[PDB]
Amino acid sequence: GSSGSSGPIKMGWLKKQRSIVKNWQQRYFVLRAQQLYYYKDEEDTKPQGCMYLPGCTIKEIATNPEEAGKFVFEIIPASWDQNRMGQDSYVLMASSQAEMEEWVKFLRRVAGSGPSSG
Repeated sequence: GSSGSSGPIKMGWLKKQRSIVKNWQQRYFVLRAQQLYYYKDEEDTKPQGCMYLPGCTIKEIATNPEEAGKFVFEIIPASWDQNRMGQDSYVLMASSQAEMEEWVKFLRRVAGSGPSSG
């Protein structure tokens, strides 16, 4: 359809895993059109990271093996094999499930829509 102006679809503070650290960074994630963005705060007007929904892979990651009931999921961008430099998925984690379910839902949803007439 058409998507000129209106705003995002889903927004919330999500925890994104650092680059090469076992820490989580609580940032403000926003879902606008067919692209996932995330800002440090809800003040700035410039998106940090941008992930193409229409070409990503939402994989539900599980914490410990023993532990049960975890809402963790990482987003894998398109083209990832011949990159022996720097290209790690987007390890995102939500506080509550209902939250992770929605995010993923939307994320996966939009991601669903792609170049395929069937």
